[PDB]
Amino acid sequence: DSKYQCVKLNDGHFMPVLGFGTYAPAEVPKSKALEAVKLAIEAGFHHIDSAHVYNNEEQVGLAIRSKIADGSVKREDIFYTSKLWSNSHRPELVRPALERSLKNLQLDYVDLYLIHFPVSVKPGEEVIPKDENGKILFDTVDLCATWEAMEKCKDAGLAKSIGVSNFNHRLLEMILNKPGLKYKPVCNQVECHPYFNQRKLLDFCKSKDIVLVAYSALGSHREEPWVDPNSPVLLEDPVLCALAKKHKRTPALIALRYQLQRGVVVLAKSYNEQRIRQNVQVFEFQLTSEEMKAIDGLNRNVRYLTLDIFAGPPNYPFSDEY
Ligand SMILES: NC(=O)C1=CN([C@@H]2O[C@H](COP(=O)(O)OP(=O)(O)OC[C@H]3O[C@@H](n4cnc5c(N)ncnc54)[C@H](OP(=O)(O)O)[C@@H]3O)[C@@H](O)[C@H]2O)C=CC1
Repeated sequence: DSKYQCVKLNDGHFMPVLGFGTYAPAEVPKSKALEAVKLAIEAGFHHIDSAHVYNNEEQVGLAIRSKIADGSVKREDIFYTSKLWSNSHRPELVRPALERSLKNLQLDYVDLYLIHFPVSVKPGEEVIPKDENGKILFDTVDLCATWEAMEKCKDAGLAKSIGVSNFNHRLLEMILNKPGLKYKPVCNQVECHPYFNQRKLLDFCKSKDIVLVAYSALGSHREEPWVDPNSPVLLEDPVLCALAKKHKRTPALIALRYQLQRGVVVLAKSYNEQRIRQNVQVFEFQLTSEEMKAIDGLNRNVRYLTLDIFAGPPNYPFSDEY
């Protein structure tokens, strides 16, 4: 249809509340990203989420360009998000990174550009640069300077809105309390699901009118060594399955709806045609206050993606309570 559910960002732009995630483990051919995004748009997704580090923007861009060129959708009805990887946190390297992504995508602008992760690494083509002894080559960069460069990208029209990802309370306050701040981040994309519902960070973001965008909302890709294979399987949870049976939906759908009813914009990744179409069903039903509370009770406070290889530097975001 021509209309769909969106929320107003603090900069006046609108973000579709259901986004399609495009990250897929290395073993998965990039060609799959192309097919998956086209199906997502066909199914009704109007929000597509990617990043330079996913190494799929050429494919994701083609999918978008294809669905626009054949009349399926208009550019203004696609909300595309990219992210600035950590090897380009230095002010002077921010715009070149966005322009590189745009060249790969063959798009004129991105609807949203995020600082992907708060820990910086040395400049260069390598996303995770290491010295001869395997040590990650960390870099010292003032994120407030990185943000000013992000703001300039917005003023240049290259990015409609700018936000962050994997930022904690301290880091957000740092950007928000920054002298001469021109644009607040429109969002903070972080891991969020029933086992880690981010209640505290969520309320903080709400008090500043920052949209919290949940990733790994279905339990994550569970790809090693990024995620502990011993971690509980979210969609297998008994309460979610009970609710699924009750509503005649699926555990995945219950988990996605949960986020939508607590004011959270949710992402959902899937390269399976049937599950892709299934996910848009999140707009076909609603959960009661009691069901919502039952899901709140599932919080385990255990994080799936710690990205500890980036632990050590002061900016590592997951040490603080939130
Ligand atoms: N900014 C950041 O730091 C990060 C952002 N992300 C973003 O979040 C997105 C989603 O995260 P992850 O990638 O963590 O994905 P999700 O947690 O959304 O999905 C996990 C798994 O759910 C399966 N699934 C999808 N739909 C259903 C369904 N209806 N029923 C049962 N299983 C289902 C998928 O399998 P299948 O494909 O076989 O259907 C997929 O492997 C990414 O693609 C990326 O865009 C991810 C990590 C970090």
